[PDB]
Amino acid sequence: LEPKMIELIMNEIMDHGPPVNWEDIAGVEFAKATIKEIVVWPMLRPDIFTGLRGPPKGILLFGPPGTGKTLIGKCIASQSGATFFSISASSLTEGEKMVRALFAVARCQQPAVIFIDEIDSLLSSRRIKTEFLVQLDGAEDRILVVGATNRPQEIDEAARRRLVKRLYIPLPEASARKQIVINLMSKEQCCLSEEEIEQIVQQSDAFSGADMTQLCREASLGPIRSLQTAATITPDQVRPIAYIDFENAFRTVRPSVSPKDLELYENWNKTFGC
Amino acid sequence: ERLKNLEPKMIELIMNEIMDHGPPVNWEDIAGVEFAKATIKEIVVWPMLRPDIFTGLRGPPKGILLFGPPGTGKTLIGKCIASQSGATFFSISASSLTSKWVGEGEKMVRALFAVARCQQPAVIFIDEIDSLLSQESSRRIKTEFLVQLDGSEDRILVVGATNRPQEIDEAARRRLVKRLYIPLPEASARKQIVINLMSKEQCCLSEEEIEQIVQQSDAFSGADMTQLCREASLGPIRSLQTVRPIAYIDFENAFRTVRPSVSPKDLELYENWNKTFGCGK
Ligand SMILES: Nc1ncnc2c1ncn2[C@@H]1O[C@H](COP(=O)(O)OP(=O)(O)O)[C@@H](O)[C@H]1O
Ligand SMILES: Nc1ncnc2c1ncn2[C@@H]1O[C@H](COP(=O)(O)OP(=O)(O)O)[C@@H](O)[C@H]1O
Repeated sequence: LEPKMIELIMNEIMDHGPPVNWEDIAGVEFAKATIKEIVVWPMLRPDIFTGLRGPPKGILLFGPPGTGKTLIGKCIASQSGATFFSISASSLTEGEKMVRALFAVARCQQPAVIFIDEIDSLLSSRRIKTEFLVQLDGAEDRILVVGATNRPQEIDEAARRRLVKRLYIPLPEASARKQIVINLMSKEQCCLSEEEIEQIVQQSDAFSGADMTQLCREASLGPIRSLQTAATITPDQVRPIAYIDFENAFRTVRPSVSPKDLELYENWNKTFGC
Repeated sequence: ERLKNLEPKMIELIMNEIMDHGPPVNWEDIAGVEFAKATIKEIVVWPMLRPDIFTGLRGPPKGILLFGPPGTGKTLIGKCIASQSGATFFSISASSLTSKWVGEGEKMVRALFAVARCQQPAVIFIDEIDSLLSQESSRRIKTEFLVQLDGSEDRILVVGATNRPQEIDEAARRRLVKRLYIPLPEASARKQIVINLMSKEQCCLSEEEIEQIVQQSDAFSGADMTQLCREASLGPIRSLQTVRPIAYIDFENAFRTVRPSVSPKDLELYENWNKTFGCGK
């Protein structure tokens, strides 16, 4: 066990940031209900959820980017009283030692949630995948592996033997997009009407959760970015966020909003998903 | 493009693990530290937002130092600066810049700044920066960091954080002239943390029970206060035998978990350093 690798994992891979609550996650009502029931409760009380009825050792969250997979991973950790380790699969590419160290550290910090983003690149190098399967199969340890992917088609039958529950985390529905605007705007000075909120919701069809969050952030900076020179005005004097700030924000975010393959995800979800 | 001579993997490591992709942080998410918040809005955030107006020497500083004991909100502040300035946020511990291999630490520092340049405006947050700016590889990575910090189409802000501001070398100190003391939460800030965190839960605390929680958490950090609420939130399910709201007993039990990790800090050292070298409030 190299102390420099241990340091790297403790400093950069282990999460030390704010906790995440269920209410921070908009939509995905089914995923949240299922995770609470089959993952978090058994993680909190393995003395009652014995079995068989214990938590899975591995799950898969899948869907397009920015739908809340990492958020859900962090929430699993927070709500189960666990430590959270987050790493992208490519950062493992020494790789074998990194994987081993990652599980060793997690074992010392139990219960632990290990979140691996783009896990498809790990499960398809051969040597890294082998050591990872060694580690997950071995995992008595209170470790949950949460894999995330935008490419579930690259998660094969052998990988599905390890990631035994798989949940589709889709783009937010209208109700979820509304949820996000209201939640983020409640933290700001904002003067939107209910009609204007509905318009924002209608105009953000196909936006991800991350796009909705960047929309709101851009909208929040609109007032300051709209002041013309004449510096008298101090922060407390600036006007509230208004519909125009959102219309302007749409012009920033919409060009980064990707247009399509929900088919692939829905197909896979019907086949292998909860 | 400006990245064609860096190794693809070093780029992707910085892009994946060092660059933050997490939720935004708002000023209201940070309890207490009124002086630091007001100051930072004025001399950092507004200039970063309106560099058409805040030109030349009215621009933001190239670097600032946050100091105090662990868990007081330094990283939270760094991320809030980025959020509120419309900037990308990169966070790294100083030890993660170092390597056993000759020339590799310097390479990582150079890569970090090159990726930040591509993603500008950018905030680069460096934890335990005293280690980086200490007092041959240590000498060399320090020198390289200062080259990057010294080297203006650039819209990069370095935010260093330390529990040991006395150990930053004098020369390096001149690069971070703005130094803000981020202390342990005072009683009103502890209360605010409890209220904010319990507003997201099912909770039945009386006003008196809250005041009792605040009295009993003297000397707790913001992180301690957060761990306290987290442990209290899990009390109801942990009290079931083979769900009720959070109550005062869950906090009393939570105190027995958190308190063993809370120990007295050298607050005189921070206060004295803030008086002599810092912004003074
Ligand atoms: N369902 C959601 N509800 C609220 N916010 C979300 C949701 N999904 C994404 N976000 C916002 O976007 C950010 C990025 O989401 P993340 O969980 O990293 O997405 P993924 O891992 O699915 O790509 C989050 O930290 C959050 O601010
Ligand atoms: N001033 C504060 N207000 C609210 N929460 C805080 C504060 N300080 C710390 N916390 C909580 O503790 C966590 C860790 O704090 P962090 O900002 O990493 O501290 P530091 O960098 O000072 O060690 C934060 O993500 C937050 O949940």
